[PDB]
Formats: sequence, structure tokens, C-alpha cells
Amino acid sequence: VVGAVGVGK
Amino acid sequence: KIIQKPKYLVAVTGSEKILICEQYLGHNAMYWYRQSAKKPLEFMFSYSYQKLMDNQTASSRFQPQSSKKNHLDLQITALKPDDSATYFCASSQDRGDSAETLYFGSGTRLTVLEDLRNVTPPKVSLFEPSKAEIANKQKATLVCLARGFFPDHVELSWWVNGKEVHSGVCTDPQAYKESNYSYCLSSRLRVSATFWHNPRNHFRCQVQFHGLSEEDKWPPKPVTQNISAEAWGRAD
Amino acid sequence: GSHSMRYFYTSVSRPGRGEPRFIAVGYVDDTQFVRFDSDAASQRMEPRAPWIEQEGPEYWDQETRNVKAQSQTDRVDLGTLRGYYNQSEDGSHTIQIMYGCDVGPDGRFLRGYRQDAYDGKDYIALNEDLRSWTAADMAAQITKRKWEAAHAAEQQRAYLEGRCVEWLRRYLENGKETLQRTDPPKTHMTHHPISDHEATLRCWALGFYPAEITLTWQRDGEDQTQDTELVETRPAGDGTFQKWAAVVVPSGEEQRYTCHVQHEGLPKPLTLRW
Amino acid sequence: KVQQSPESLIVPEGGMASLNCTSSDRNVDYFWWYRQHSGKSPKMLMSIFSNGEKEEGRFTVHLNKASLHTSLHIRDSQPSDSALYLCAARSSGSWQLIFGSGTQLTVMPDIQNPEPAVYQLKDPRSQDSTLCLFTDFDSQINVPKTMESGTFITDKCVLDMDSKSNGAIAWSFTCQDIFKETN
Amino acid sequence: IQRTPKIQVYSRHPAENGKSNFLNCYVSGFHPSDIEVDLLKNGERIEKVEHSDLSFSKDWSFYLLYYTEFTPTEKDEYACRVNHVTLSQPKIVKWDRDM
Repeated sequence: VVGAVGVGK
Repeated sequence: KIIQKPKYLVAVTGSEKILICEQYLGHNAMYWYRQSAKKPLEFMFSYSYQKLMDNQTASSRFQPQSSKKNHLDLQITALKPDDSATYFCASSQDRGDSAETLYFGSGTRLTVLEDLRNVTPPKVSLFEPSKAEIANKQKATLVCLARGFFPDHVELSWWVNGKEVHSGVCTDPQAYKESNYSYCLSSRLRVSATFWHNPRNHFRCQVQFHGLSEEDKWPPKPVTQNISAEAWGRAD
Repeated sequence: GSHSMRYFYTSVSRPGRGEPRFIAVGYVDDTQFVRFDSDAASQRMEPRAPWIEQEGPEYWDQETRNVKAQSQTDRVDLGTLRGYYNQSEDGSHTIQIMYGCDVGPDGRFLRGYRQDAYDGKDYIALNEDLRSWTAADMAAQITKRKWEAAHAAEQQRAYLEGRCVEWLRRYLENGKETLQRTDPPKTHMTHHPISDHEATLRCWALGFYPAEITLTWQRDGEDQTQDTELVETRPAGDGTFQKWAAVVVPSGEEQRYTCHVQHEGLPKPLTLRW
Repeated sequence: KVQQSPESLIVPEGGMASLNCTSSDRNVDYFWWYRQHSGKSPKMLMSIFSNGEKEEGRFTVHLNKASLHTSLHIRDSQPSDSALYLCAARSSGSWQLIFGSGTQLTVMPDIQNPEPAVYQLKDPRSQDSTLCLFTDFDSQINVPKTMESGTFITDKCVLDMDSKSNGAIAWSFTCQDIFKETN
Repeated sequence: IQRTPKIQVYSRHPAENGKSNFLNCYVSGFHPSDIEVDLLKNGERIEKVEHSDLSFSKDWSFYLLYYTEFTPTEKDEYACRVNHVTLSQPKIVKWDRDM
């Protein structure tokens, strides 16, 4: 499953 | 800076209302939670980038509106008294699976009634200090009473010399049920005996009732109004 | 032995050609098993190995939701990084992201990683302890400050040591017949005269899995790196890989060279001779 | 589901408030503690994203992830800490906070010299309008609740001028007996 | 950052005339990701060409596999034509089944 944390850069 | 309109809202059984939620903070996730007696903060809807991410509402009558940027309004159709609750909109800067914190708006308190004719504003009564308290404690407590209003859509404040004060004040956290169609609420303000003995000082209890807007029809309409009682200091 | 799960993301802004292209691919070891392409018709996460289709509809709806949210995240970040570097919107730029987890033979977490690039250069990377970030340039330090404030490393670590490892284990089990099977290389040799006095010997390895393999030439039992040619391992297209190694040798002496093949699927290394 | 204990807590001013929260969902990774004052919106107090502890001022949050357990410790408790305390959890890969049922914390003010008194007040805009004020009693004292219709007794209400004082109001019987304690 | 693609053209299985196979053109080591890849049969472009999903290596360079089903014959020549911003003119690499 996907799991990149997506806090904006 | 989450914006929720309106703060208080009366609706009739079977009608449809929009609860407005806007934020101009640049937040990418917005959410809806429901506050009731048994569930203080029940999750309803989660959106990221204007897309529905998750939903735990078991009624199709609740439809969020996400097509407009900065908004996540909540439309509720065929309203029932069971829907009465405080609806909290929230937002976070980052998307919902990565947010470090959620900020909550002020809430919309929704009350669904069978009959709009029961809506009535409060009568506000100001009770003056006891001479014995002034003589014994060198303090003076004024008690404000708000009775006979419906529904429980009231904000109570104290104004001393035209300036709202919060020191020396205690208001009941929740209105009491006087009957099935009537609430009452109380509060008190305590000051110094010297401050009360000064006849230049002015004391006012304000109850802001939230009732029907202008869209609701009426055959003395119980509208949003500030009802006040006031007293001046006395030398004595 | 060890196994890995890894995802690769690519987001490319394209002035004049619509919204940024977003491509996501998932691998277990050397086997691709899912993909997403923002230009495809489905707008869905799509299967690419038989054993991932063992997952029910909730899996595909939720992965599709999750990967499309990531594409929106990259869309925002493309604009944010343009501002950091003071770049005009009429230019094309690329964000790339790789992350994943390894497990050991016991199925337990071994390591996790996450690296991001901008325009083909290091941007920010999770450090090996999974507790902090190494940002590569000035712009990436702005990102690093935001990610520290949002506890991004702890959130990434929680995925990498939890969900990542758990789903890897499930994939390895569902895909056991192929993921945990080693395919040995089929080998042969070719000979190509290049002149009247020199010829090329090429050592082939075909149909092997996983992609790791070692091809080494020897002359008279001694290693040969001079006048040798090694090609990049390549996919055959059916899940196996191919590779060759070549050497230029004096004509008449071809039989004095040996090719040596090492692969996880071979009980002993193979020695080939023309 | 998020399980909080205890349901309500009364601590004295200056005391330790200890609050617990567990999740039955084995997938949870992060916890938040929110505080909501009455009539206000929930405000985030503490957040914790891995095993360990985090101290901010008088507040310490702990997380034991293997037990899916978080605790909030409030030292040197203040009357202004009185509020509804909501625990929230989120799993990696989930898209919202799920909140528990809350702990209602009451911090009783420290009353050094309680001088309990019961006064009668008059509304000058209306005759036969009288109510009783019970004031300046100690924080450990019970205020009677009513059972007859037409008669109302409010819960104790702390106001601050130091000089913090407790008070309760009753209206509808004389003033001394309305505030009497039974059981 | 501009990196020239490496190009290999080859068949999935050993070529045998009259037997269905797949013609592959593997491009790798390139950056940026925009790239034009055609498979040619006797100089003419082949339709229905499929490609793998964009991925990349430890140095961030991209790689792609283009492939089509085909039946090798004795007479038919096949090639890969690749264009990229690093290339002045398209690069054409013939398929050599005897490699």
C-alpha cells in the first residue's frame, strides 16, 4: 500500500 | 480563522438548511464533526484537495459542498429533531492523512423544532445586591436571570460603563429546562463595595437571543435581539 | 532472504499540455505490482502482477483515493518549489519520490527509506535512523523546517515500520509462487569476428530472476577487465531479466577464455567456454 | 473506538490531574489531546506521534504504542484548566482524527477563609421577585439540587475578581432552607 | 540536468522465424523524462506499441520499456527510433537477433 507522508513542501 | 455561519440556527422538521464553513488560510483539508450530549465530537466527513476522503455519516440527508474553493458547506435535507446538535467544521494545512493538527471553527448550533411558534425570546431580570453582603463582605453581587426563552440559543454578557467585562463574572455553563418549551439561565457579577457605592458606575446584563432570521415567516417575531437589564450604583 | 517493497513517484509539470503528469509504480523486489498514470483513462490504481488482484474492492478504491491525493500533493509542491527557486510557470519541472521498507528472512523490519528529488537532483531524504531529514540545498531546508513542525519523520517512520512491513508480508505470501522463487539464467555464448585477426565473444544470461547477477570473463583462469564490455541488465518483459558480457580476443585463441555466471538461482557458478 | 478514563475528575487547585486514553483499534499510530471550554470550540492541547513523552509547561503527554495507550498529566492544576478533555487517535493511512468520549475536569479553587452566607436579592422592576444567593462557601461543600417544579437551584459557579469565590443561586420557602444539604 | 538515454533493442525470447515473440526497446539512464520511442518495421512505424510505467534509478535517471508483439521473419528488418532533448537527431538502432 502507498504511504508517502504528504506534508506540503 | 475558520468561518462558520450561522452560529445558531432554528429549523422546522422537514426543511433544508446549509451550514456554511469557509477558510481563507490556504488549508488543504477540511472536516465536519458533530457534537451531542452522548458523542462530544463524532466524525462525519473528511476532505482533502476538495475531494471526499472518508465519510462515517449513516444518512444520505447530509451532503457536503466542496466544488467551491475555501468552502465545505454542509447541506442537510429533510431535517429531523434528531439532527439537533452543534456541527463543528475543522481544517488542517496538510491533507488528512498527514495533518499535525486540526483547527476547529466556532460551530453551528442546530435546533430542529416541530413548530416554529414555540420560539420565544427571554425575559431578563436584574437582582440588586444585598445590604448585608455589602456590610459584611465589602462586596456586591448582582444576579442576572433570563427566563422563558426557547430554544436554548442565548449568549449572556455583562457591561460595566459600556465596556463588556469578564472579571468577577460567573454564568451558568448550560441553560436549565424550566418546562418542555422553556429554558432559564442565570449569572452573577461581583464588584467592590466602593465600586458599587459610586453612582457614576453603570451595570448592565445583556442576553443576546438568536431566533428566526427574516426568511422565516411569522403572523411579534422572535428575532435575534439583545435584551438587557440595567442598574446604577447607589451611595446609600 | 531479504525482501523489499518500494514505490516510485514522478510528477512533471508541462506548460501547454494540461495539468502535471503523475506516474506511480509499486515494486516488491524486482516485480512491479501496481501503477497509476494520471493520463490513463481509468483514473484508478491498476494491477500489474497476478497476485495483487487477490485484493478486494475496498483495497482498490482506497489505494486509488490515496494515490490521487498524492498527485494533488505533488501538484501543490511543484508550485511551491517554483517559488523557492524563483522559476517561471512556463517551464517544466520534475519531482521524484522513492520510498520503501525491507524485511529480513524472518519477515521482520530491517530498514526503511525515503528520498525525494527535484529536477533530477537530491532534494530531501529521510536519514537511516528514520528520526530526521537531510535536506540537500537551501530550498529543501525550508521544506525541512515545515516537516519538522509537522512531525513528518515520525509519521513516515510509523508507515515504514508498520503498514509498509505488514503489507509487504501479505504480498510475499499471496505472491509466494513467483516472488519467493528464483529463476536461474539460461546461458549460451556467441562469437563475432570483427576482423581477420580479432573476434568478439559474448556471454549471455537469459530468463533469470531476481535481477542481480554477475558476469565475469577470464583468460587462462585469470580475470579479464581489459577489452571487455558489460551491458546494463534489462527486462525481458515477462518478469525475467537479461544481460550479456563481451570480450574482444585475438582470433585463434577464443577457447582460452571462460565466462563465469553467478546467480542466486544457481547451486554453483556456471563456467562457459567457446 | 477511543476509550477515555475517568469520565469525570475533580482535583484541588495545585493538584495533579491524571487522564488516560486507550484505543481498541490496533492500527492507531498518533494521539492528540484537545481541550474544550464550555461554549467554546475544541483547541488542540498536545499531540504525540511516537513512543515516549512530551512536556510543555504544566502538561506532559505520554504514549505507549504497544499498549495503544496515552496519558495526559496536568501538574499544578488551575481553575482555568476546568474543561472537557478529548483524546483523538489516527492510524497511518487514515484521513481524520477519531475522538473519544472525553473527561470532564473540574479544578476546585483554593478558598483560604470561607465565610459561607445566604443572602436575599430583590428585582426592583418586579415585586414578589426574590432569589437567594449562596456565596463564599468552601469548594468541597455540596450544593443541594432541586426536585420540585417551579424551584431552581444552580450548580456552584466560581468567579474571580486573587479573591476567587464560590456561588450558587436559587429562586422560585425561605432562603436558609433552600440551600440545606440532605442525605 | 540532461542525461542521454541508453538504448537496447532485442526480443523477449530467442528469435525463431514464424513464432510469435515480443520486440523490445529498453531506454534507460535518461533525464528529463520526455522521450519519443518508436519501433520500426522495414522503416515504417509500428502501431499498437505499448510501454512500461515510468520508473527511475538511484541516480534519478529514468527507464522505460517499449514493446510490441511480433512474429520474426527472414526478410523483415526491425529497429528502434529514439528522440530526446540530448539528441541532435533521432537515434536509430537496428535489431540484431544474432547478437
